[PDB]
Amino acid sequence: GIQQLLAAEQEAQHIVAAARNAKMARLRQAKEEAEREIAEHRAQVER
Amino acid sequence: SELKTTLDAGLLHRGNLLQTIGDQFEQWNLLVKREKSIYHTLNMLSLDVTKKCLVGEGWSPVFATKQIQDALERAAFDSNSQVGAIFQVLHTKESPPTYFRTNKFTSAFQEIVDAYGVAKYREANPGVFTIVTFPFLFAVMFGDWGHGICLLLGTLVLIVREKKLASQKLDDITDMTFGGRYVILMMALFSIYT
Amino acid sequence: PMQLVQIIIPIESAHLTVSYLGELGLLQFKDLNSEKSPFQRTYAAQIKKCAEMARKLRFFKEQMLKAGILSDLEVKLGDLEAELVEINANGDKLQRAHSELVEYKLVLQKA
Amino acid sequence: NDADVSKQIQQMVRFIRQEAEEKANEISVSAEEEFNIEKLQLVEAEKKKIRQEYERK
Amino acid sequence: MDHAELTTEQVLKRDIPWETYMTTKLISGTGLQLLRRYDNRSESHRAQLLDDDGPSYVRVFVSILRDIYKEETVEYVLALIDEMLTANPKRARLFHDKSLASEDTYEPFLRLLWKGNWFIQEKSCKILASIVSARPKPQDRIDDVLKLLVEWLCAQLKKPSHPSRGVPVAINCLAALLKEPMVRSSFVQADGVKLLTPLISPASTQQSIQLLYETCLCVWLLSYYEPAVEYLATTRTLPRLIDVVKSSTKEKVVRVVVLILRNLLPKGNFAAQMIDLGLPQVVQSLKAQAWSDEDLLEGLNQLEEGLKDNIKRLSSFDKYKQEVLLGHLDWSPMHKDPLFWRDNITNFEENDFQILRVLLTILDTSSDPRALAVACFDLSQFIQYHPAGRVIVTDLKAKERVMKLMNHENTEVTKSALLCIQRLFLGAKY
Repeated sequence: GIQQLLAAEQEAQHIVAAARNAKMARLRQAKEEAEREIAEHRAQVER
Repeated sequence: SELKTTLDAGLLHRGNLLQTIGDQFEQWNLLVKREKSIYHTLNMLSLDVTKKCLVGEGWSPVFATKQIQDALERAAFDSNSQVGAIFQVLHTKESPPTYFRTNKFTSAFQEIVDAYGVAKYREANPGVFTIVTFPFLFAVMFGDWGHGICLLLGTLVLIVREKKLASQKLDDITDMTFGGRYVILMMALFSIYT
Repeated sequence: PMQLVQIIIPIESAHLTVSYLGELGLLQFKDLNSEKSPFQRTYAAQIKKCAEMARKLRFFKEQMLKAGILSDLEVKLGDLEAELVEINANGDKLQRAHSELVEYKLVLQKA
Repeated sequence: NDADVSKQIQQMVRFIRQEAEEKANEISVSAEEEFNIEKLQLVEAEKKKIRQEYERK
Repeated sequence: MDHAELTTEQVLKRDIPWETYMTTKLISGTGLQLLRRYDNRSESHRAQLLDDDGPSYVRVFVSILRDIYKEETVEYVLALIDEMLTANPKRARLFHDKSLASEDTYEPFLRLLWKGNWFIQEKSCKILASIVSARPKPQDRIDDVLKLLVEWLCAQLKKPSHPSRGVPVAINCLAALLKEPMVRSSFVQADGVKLLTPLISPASTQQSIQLLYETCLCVWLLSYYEPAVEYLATTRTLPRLIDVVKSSTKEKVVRVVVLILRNLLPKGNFAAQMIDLGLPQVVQSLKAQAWSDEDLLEGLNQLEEGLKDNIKRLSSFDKYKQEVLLGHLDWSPMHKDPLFWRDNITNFEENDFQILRVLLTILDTSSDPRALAVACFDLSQFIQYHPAGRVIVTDLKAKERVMKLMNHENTEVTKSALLCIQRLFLGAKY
């Protein structure tokens, strides 16, 4: 009952915590990802 | 004269608006009563964010709980919610207050008898015997078969006019007397027999 | 022979469930959350807003009764009360202007 | 049991689906797109400087 | 999702014996055998037949699709390609051949908008469309992208046949593509945004919530791309979506509506929303009804706080400074408007309209002859509004300047001067 209902709640809370962590990662990974793309554009111009 | 005419027109418009405003407020009174009841339930009963629902426990008649909880769950389901309300039972060592079901005529005698107190959920109810015992004893103190007829006739008019009486208000003593019309009639019949 | 009943009414239909229960009425309300006062509590802040709306509606009804009237909803009632108050104020101002002009007319006629 | 165990799972299912699948998924996805646009703008400034650089050369 | 499953069921239930069709000539034999082998690929998984998870079964399916015009075979095949692509159990090798070579992704564009419009979407639609555009960026085998948008418009026209599927597939594909800004531009060309806006504005029930999310997830994508946002700003029901948000029971739906609204706030846009649509009052009610995450409620309050910041910008104090500190009097939209003067009367009072007295001195002596004409306009408005000010203006040197202006050339200066005289005059005698 109450314990059974608590299992669903903690699970939803964990999913939201994962979503929060993932958001920070998407922004951070992006800064490295297109820094190389900018260099590739510079290379295309150099060629 | 122009200012008086303008004031009269404004007052007439205000009265015309208030004619429908009062009609709306008639139902708004019941709406506010329902809102106050919901507010009292919210402030008195807690809720679980984890359950995302209002939860709690309270006393309810078993016969009533046989259908009332199911009806509430069905209404909640019909309210377009993802799931209806629960109907689970609860147990505790505390003894909840309870009241025996009151009939249309037995209500007055039951209320008169209950002025001494209450009992357990299904404990002794002296009202059952006293509903006739009090007429069976008060008759002796006023036994005269020329006045009991008058008392019954006076009670009879109250019973007949009950349809209009239930709507129109009356004096506080008159209202208290009209509240026990059936009991008065029974006592008058017993007095006539006595 | 009553007994305890424990249930959960989802927030998606908590108000609807409460209204349906109050249509007939079977179980008395509990008192667990009452210790938190009208200050927030479970929904006492919402209860506070509902009480303010009810007070506005009561003021409107009292004004209508004083006017001899015959007896989103809260917002509409407040708007109607404001309109009636404005109409009454306009009528009072016009009556005062009429009284002042009548007094001036009487004084000028006597002069 | 019976109605109780039925309602308990139903409320739990609603909690898991709405609070997490419907909302948590949206939180991660919406933030990612906003971040993707933010990085692209940061890259554009470097590209403009590089474009200004090739023209100067 | 549930919408995709209902379609995907209709196709995989009905069986199609390719080999018989081939013998009758509608395809050559290699194709029918190849499609039968693709169905056996799930069975071989069990038997460890690494060849079932092949890519080499792919080639005939590509061939078969373009050549055939018989809807039954290409639909049954498309479903089986679709199911394979996303699965990690089976049809891993499948995804490789497509991804390496843009030629299959051009063959996919011929397959797109082919067969029954309902049949093609149920079989695959968004499942393989997105990746094909990624594999071939042009996706013109974007004239082909425009043809795909026309096919989406045709699916929208048949909203009744598959609302919980055909519309859902289009919404999911648009959201998946809108992740890339160029693919969002393709979505901007595609129509049906207004239909989603009408669906967003009014919710039938939980059933509306099923695509509710997607329709406005696209609105979040539209917030990302300004061009789609301009079309959305023109599109109606944006205000209606806010009105539903006021009546929305679900906290998440209101929070989702706020995000888009949060991103679209501008000095102009805040003005339209506040004046006409009465956004702040609904926003104040939403702020009062805090629900779910406090941060989500705080974001709504921050959006309201941002609108209030726009309101300060809207109430610019530059006009008062331009008249005195700059010393240049030009007509502008609020100096020919009565409302501004009504709020400016009180600000002047510092020693009997001391700012107005300095302005009256500026009217009496001004660096520019042109300024005197607009100055007379400005004075007139305050005096009409303030009867006591009008009598003071006649006493003030501004009336002396008006008398000189009355005895002066230039029609516009004389008009304004005459209006100034009359303003003082109405008040002197009652």
